[PDB]
Amino acid sequence: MEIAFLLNGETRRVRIEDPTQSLLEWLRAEGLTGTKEGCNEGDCGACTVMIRDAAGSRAVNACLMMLPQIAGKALRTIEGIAAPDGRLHPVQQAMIDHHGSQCGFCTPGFIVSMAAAHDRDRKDYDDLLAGNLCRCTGYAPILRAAEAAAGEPPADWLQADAAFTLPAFLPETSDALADWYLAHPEATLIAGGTDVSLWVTKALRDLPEVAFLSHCKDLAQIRETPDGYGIGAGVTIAALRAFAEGPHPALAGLLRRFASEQVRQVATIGGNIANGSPIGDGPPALIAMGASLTLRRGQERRRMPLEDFFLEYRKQDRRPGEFVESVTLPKSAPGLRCYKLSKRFDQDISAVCGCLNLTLKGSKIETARIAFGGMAGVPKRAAAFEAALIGQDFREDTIAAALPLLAQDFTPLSDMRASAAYRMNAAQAMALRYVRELSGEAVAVLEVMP
Amino acid sequence: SVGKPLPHDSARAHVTGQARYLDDLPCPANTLHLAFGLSTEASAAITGLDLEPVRESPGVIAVFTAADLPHDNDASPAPSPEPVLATGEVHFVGQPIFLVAATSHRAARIAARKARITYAPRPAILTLDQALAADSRFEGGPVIWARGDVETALAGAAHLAEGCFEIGGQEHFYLEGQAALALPAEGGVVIHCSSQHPSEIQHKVAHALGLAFHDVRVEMRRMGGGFGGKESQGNHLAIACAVAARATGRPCKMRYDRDDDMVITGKRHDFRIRYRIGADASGKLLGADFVHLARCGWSADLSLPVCDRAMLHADGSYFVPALRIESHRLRTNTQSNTAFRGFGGPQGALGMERAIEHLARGMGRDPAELRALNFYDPPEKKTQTTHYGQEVADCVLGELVTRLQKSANFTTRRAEIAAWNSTNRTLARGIALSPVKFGISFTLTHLNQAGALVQIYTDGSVALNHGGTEMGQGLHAKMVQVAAAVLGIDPVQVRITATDTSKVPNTSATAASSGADMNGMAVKDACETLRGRLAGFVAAREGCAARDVIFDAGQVQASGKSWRFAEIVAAAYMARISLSATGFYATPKLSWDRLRGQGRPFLYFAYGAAITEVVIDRLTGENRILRTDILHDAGASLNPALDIGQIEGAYVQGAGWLTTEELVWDHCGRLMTHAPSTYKIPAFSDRPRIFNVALWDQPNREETIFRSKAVGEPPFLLGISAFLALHDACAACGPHWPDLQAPATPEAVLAAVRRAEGRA
Ligand SMILES: Cc1cc2nc3c(=O)[nH]c(=O)nc-3n(C[C@H](O)[C@H](O)[C@H](O)COP(=O)(O)OP(=O)(O)OC[C@H]3O[C@@H](n4cnc5c(N)ncnc54)[C@H](O)[C@@H]3O)c2cc1C
Ligand SMILES: Nc1nc2c(c(=O)[nH]1)N[C@H]1C(S)=C(S)[C@@H](COP(=O)(O)O)O[C@H]1N2
Ligand SMILES: O=c1[nH]c(=O)c2nc[nH]c2[nH]1
Ligand code: MOM
Ligand code: FES
Ligand code: FES
Ligand SMILES: [Ca+2]
Repeated sequence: MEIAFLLNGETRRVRIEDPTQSLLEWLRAEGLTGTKEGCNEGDCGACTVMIRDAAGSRAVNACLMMLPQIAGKALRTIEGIAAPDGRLHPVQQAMIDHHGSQCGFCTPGFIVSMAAAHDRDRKDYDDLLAGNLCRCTGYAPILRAAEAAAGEPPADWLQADAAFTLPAFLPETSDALADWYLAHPEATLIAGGTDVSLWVTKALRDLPEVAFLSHCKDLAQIRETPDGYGIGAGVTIAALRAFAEGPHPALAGLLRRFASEQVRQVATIGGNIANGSPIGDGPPALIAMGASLTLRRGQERRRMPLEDFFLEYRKQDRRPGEFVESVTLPKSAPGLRCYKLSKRFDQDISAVCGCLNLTLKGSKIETARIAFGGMAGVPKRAAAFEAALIGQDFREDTIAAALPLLAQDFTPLSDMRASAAYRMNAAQAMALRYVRELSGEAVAVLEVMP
Repeated sequence: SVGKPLPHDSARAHVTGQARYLDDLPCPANTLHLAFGLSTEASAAITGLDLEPVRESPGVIAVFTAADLPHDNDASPAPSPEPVLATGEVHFVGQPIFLVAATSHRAARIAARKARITYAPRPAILTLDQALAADSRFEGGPVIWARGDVETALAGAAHLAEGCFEIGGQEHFYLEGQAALALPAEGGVVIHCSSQHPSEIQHKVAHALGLAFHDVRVEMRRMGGGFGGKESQGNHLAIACAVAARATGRPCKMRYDRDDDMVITGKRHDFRIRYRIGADASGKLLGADFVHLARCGWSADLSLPVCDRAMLHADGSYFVPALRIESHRLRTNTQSNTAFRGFGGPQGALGMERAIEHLARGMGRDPAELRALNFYDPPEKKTQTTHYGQEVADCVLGELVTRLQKSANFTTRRAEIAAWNSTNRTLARGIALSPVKFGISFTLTHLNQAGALVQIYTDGSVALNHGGTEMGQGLHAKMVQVAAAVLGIDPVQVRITATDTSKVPNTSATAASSGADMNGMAVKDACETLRGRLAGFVAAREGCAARDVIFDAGQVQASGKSWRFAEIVAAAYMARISLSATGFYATPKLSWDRLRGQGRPFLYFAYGAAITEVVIDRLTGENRILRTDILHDAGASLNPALDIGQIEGAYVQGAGWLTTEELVWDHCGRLMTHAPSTYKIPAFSDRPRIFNVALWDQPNREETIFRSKAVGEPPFLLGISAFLALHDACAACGPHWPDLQAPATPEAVLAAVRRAEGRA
């Protein structure tokens, strides 16, 4: 099988034979030595590369991405960031001017992230560069660099790549996929690859039967439905954050702290949900907002509520040949709030994910959707706490009284991320939070002004 | 060019991705790749080692065992053996047992995992108590130093704070992982590696191989970070490559994959510190009694000196008329802890800073004032000494802190915070000021030497080479600036060459923030030799005194005539004047007794202060630094840009150590925090939202290179400022002593808040 793509302004035809080779392995085997390896686990950004296509351009991790995924795309690496004639990008000159580097090892990845950001006139640096670890500089010098360079006009040589186009199954239609998965129920479905590629890099597994989903436009659509909003499985977390920014700010507030921008760009809801992981911050929020989920098995179209999908740790209501086709969200909350608790705010995982959503008939607590991640081998609603909260007054003590019930709802784990005591404690802490937030109180460190 | 804010020697190379690291260097297609097979017990004998499935994994060319080691099996930077390959038994989870050479790095890792090992497990020392309990310790007994008589002092103390608390470890997380490459070269070998100590690499690889030192060459251009992590942990890789090259006949590379890196390599010694501290009713300290329990891991490594430096730094910034330290360096079946920026310094320092915070709180005094009351006296009868008895004659701390306090708007802000807290019940702000006094020089004295070699070519260009290794600290540029400044020419004329044991020999590691100090002197020494030659030549040609020949701004001037530096050099070339010079430096005035705890181990101290402001979520423990204000003494800084850089970088790493950074083992000794997803260094938006750094600019009293001061490590201890501020936020949630532990994770902040509120 043979793909084609733009590589640093120049069309390159690779002839695929191992479909699972990271973009990282491949670039450095080519001698494109400037893309560095820092962890091979999505965390550090040292391998940050720039990809473009009809959607535009974004910085992603070369180590998570596997070759087939860049077919028909335009790809820029560090060695291609500067102009053909030799001129430095405003981003590169800035970084020198402002001493944005010291040992250098993380400098290619920032530059790529900074260029791609410059290319899309994005200025939200804290978020754009959260996936870029630097152990040397304290990041300050890098923030100046970014600001410094933002005055400058975008690189046209970079923009030029837009012109472009304009073994392992690669379907383009949902149908095409259904039929195939129907015959090969035992195959591995790669969406964004952000969970899957760690089985190859870290777990050292070989994936025999492989099908890629990121080249299948109809599966990755946000459509409006009579009953709300239909989000397709292939929609990226970045996109889903973008869409929620209007209708569902609270979800967009939570998705902000989902991995980095470089994972968000390629990681999907379908994947997050098909992974089926107790610490996955997608389900908690979506269950709290009472979204439905859709499955498909060729022509099949089962349609349960999300929470019911997750039966036990490592086990979901998923048939052979059946793939997460989409989820549907209601037209609106706004009684939803989401709480991610981690050791460090940006790119970390949740000890506890508290997602709460109550409706109030004037004063009496009417509806109780309280959902959690990280408290149990499955994401689940706080049943007995939910029960013990209906009919009641919406006030501190109301909930102050109900709290213990969670200890019946869950029996949390202890591990490096947090002690069970604390995981419990913080789970209850979120309820006292919810009331306080919902009554005009100062509640969030992140919103505090220096 | 000294004094100018000139950029890093490789700034452009970095920014373009053309700066090569070890895994980037070209090399022959026949190069093999190396992975270790690691122990899965913490304390076992090996009874069965079947490696057949390893030899048979695809691409695998050789499999190696301790029995297969030609000569030495020792990577320890210390006089006690530490095998590179397990010798009949294992001592922590992650210990290399065998070595695989295969035709690719994947293949190698893959096969490393295929061993059938049988163990006969044994009881394992994992907690510091089990260590005291079992007597699992290094040195045979604790190290004990006393100045005066604490017990007496404390007995009569108007005020006393007794306490105990934990300081956790720290993993380097240098962005460039450990790595090496060995090239068989008829009779001998050439090693390229990511190391801070090429000469030790040479030593080790030589012994591994049976070669005299003159057959082993170590070249090293730059590391993508080291922070002490590469002060010795590069040894196992280099030995592995060398031994495997000798056997296979072909070049051999080995880079640790990140997980391997955290499982294998040592980290920063975690401490339990127990303290008793006393003051009279004026607030002057009477005495301080410390006991240090340090986790050294399974082998000595550099634990002995690390712990020595904690003791040395137990005075914090303060004069103390009676002080005692009892230092237990306890052996455990875990990662052999090693150097990390600060080298025991920040641990001892924090122990004391916690004690003085306690005392202050306990007599309900403003902590800042109490510290300020106990700084060593300003420079100017007999000078105050340290507990080890070194005179402190450079202490500018009193004034620096004053200057920092006004420019940070300290008083006002504190009131602003109180008011804010009073109106809040979910969130809360704390603020702390903490000083720094860091002693400069290897406490192992004979390590305080540095060499340089300089060549001038006939086109007037200069090739510069020294023993220092570049790991991001901007050493090379400073070395360039010195040489440019001495020859009286533009930096651009001076090229830096890779560090190379065959160019400058017998070098110390680049550590103890001594690199620029001593290599700076070494470079200037060769440079002056070279200048002396040109002056003496010109003087004799132009009739006059050599001291009257001027080298400046790339021009030379003698007898009212002036030339370009080049024209002069071509002239001395033709006149047959050697345009090559070695240079060497040994730090003066150093003498001390390690055992008796008395002497002058340091040339001078590096000072500073920081004021961190933070906020905490009283429900969850979540938190942010909002503002930081640093004033730090770089001496007459050799490069103010590069210096601000080190300080900003050092602070963030220090603060990181006392906050989100946490090492965690399971009950079988397995490291659970062994990747970036589980071990959490400051992410971007962790930078202090307002970051103000300013250099105390005042020349050094002692004759260091252009009266500068090492800035390598000192600014790391400014991170205490953050931990102290965090505890200040807690102490505003209740009347109780919060007793915050380090690292101050959200969990640990929540716990300390709850104590202060006084609930379970
Ligand atoms: C650095 C880093 C940070 C991360 N941070 C977070 C985080 O903050 N929160 C969080 O929840 N997760 C996080 N993750 C992991 C997370 O699960 C993924 O990043 C993402 O949510 C999954 O998207 P994906 O398309 O890459 O899934 P993939 O990796 O493509 O898929 C994972 C599994 O789902 C299957 N699958 C995918 N799509 C479908 C489908 N449509 N139908 C049926 N099966 C399917 C795949 O075959 C595989 O079995 C992080 C990962 C990394 C590397
Ligand atoms: N960028 C960067 N700066 C760094 C380090 C590093 O690995 N990377 N290591 C430090 C350590 S551990 C020491 S000892 C020093 C000292 O280097 P010098 O002796 O050349 O000052 O600076 C520090 N600054
Ligand atoms: O022997 C040593 N003594 C020291 O003080 C030191 N600092 C870093 N590395 C060191 N080694
Ligand atoms: O002494 Mo610096 O190498 O930690
Ligand atoms: S290597 Fe760290 S993100 Fe790919
Ligand atoms: S400068 Fe060393 S990691 Fe960024
Ligand atoms: Ca290490």
